[PDB]
Amino acid sequence: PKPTLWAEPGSVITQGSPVTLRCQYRLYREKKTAPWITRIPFPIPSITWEHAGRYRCYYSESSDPLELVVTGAYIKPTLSAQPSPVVNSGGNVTLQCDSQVAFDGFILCKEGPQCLNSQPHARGSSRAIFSVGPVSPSRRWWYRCYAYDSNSPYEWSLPSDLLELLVLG
Amino acid sequence: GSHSMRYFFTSVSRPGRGEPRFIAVGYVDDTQFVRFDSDAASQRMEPRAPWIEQEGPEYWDGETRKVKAHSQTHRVDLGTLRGYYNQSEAGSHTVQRMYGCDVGSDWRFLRGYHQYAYDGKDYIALKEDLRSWTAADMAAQTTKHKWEAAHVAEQLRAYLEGTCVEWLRRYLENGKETLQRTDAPKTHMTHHAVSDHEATLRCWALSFYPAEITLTWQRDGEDQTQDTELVETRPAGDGTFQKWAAVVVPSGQEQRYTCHVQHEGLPKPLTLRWEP
Amino acid sequence: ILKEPVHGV
Amino acid sequence: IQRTPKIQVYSRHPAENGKSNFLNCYVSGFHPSDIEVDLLKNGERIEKVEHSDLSFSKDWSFYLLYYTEFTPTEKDEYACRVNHVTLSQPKIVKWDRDM
Repeated sequence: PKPTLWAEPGSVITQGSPVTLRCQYRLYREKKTAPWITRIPFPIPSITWEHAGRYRCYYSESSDPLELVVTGAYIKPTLSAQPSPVVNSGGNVTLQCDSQVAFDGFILCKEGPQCLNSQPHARGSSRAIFSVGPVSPSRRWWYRCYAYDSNSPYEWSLPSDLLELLVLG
Repeated sequence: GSHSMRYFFTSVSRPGRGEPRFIAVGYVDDTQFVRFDSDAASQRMEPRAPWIEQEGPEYWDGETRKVKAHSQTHRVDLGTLRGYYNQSEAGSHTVQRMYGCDVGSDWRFLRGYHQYAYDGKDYIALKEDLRSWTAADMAAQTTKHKWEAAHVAEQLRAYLEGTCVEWLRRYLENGKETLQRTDAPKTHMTHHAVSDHEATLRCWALSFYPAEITLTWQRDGEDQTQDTELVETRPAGDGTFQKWAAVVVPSGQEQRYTCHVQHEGLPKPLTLRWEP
Repeated sequence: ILKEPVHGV
Repeated sequence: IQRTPKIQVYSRHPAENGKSNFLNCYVSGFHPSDIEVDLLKNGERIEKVEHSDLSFSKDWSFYLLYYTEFTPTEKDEYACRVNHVTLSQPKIVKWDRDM
């Protein structure tokens, strides 16, 4: 009787912040063991990178994967709008996420979160380009981006500052 | 087999808190033999192998003078480069330099090299022929002008094919017991439960020298290239190196897996079976 | 041994 | 362009609870070279930790070995604390007896 596995508040949590994996036991982590589980009497008081990973749950066939992501490990990237963050209604714009740290993984998240994943724009650039729109003055178009290493895809950087598109009515 | 000598230099600027930190280090193959730290109290080129320790005060006096000269030129280089890319006075910057010689199995010169970096990106490299430069930049070409004008390439090829390889050979004989002899890896396998259905098999290689090694997992003879995680070869602290390789495996199937080990110190390639 | 002399960039 | 350190915490010799050994923290692949590395014993900084001399690999990124002699126990927890300009805050890597 296949159980369920979610996380409270969610599955994308900033380092040092709390999270509880709830299942409806023997929780485990894919690839590498997670010793924090074998010290529960499933709450984590303050999430570190140690907790990041793919988790399943059984007691039945094992549940759907929960990808527990830890953010804030690295310094943040810079997100910019190209050529401009001001755009005419119905228009598209290119969003540019630059990390000063060498990373090959980039995540663009829209707030007010739905996130898009991407590789770098060139061989060894540490910069991703995204296309968004068409945009509209009736809705808000607010974004942040993360950078990560594809070898440890569950540990993300601090997010960039918020980028707001200004959409001209 | 083939041997090499290489020298590595790193200077890093320190806005406000005085002169740049200069560190130099010399290697024969995978063994460190000299060092210089501009922040140490000795202010001297220091030995880091018993076999170089036998060199007399002439060696230590002379080497110290040359590494001090290396220190000074790199100190100025920092200022020069901060100009070339018109960067501000804030922020620390880094210049790096690597050069040395490779000898074949015969102990005769094979290849020489001399590279330079600024803030961790390639800056200028001496080509293979030892007579021309790859100035793969814009400001690096300003450095290429000065250096083919001053005949740096001419006197580098003289160093590299000459005193580099001659002193390497002296080092190879003096450190015979350390540099010409190998440590074969001590190997073993460990097992780690992941779930009721899956488990990790890890293949260990320990106390080996030199660092070059290949560890692969095979299932039923077929290589598991995609599914093998390899850590970076790492130093033990005692002159030897370590490495391991792991694969996630379905429980009940461990017996199908073999670890395979290639290293100089082994007279033939090892095949470790989980279940012989 | 080190090379002698060395040049600035 | 900066690079965040890869971090490995291991022992020099196969670990055995009675037997004196060396705890190693190898940081590699980083840029720039300034780096703060401490070995911790039950969360407290160990005095007089040594390190190797700064060197670097083909791609110009640096590596250092930080080490001290130790005697592992079934209770004593060892860790490596690393801080670097590519990190938002110090990263702690626990010594795992089999990585």
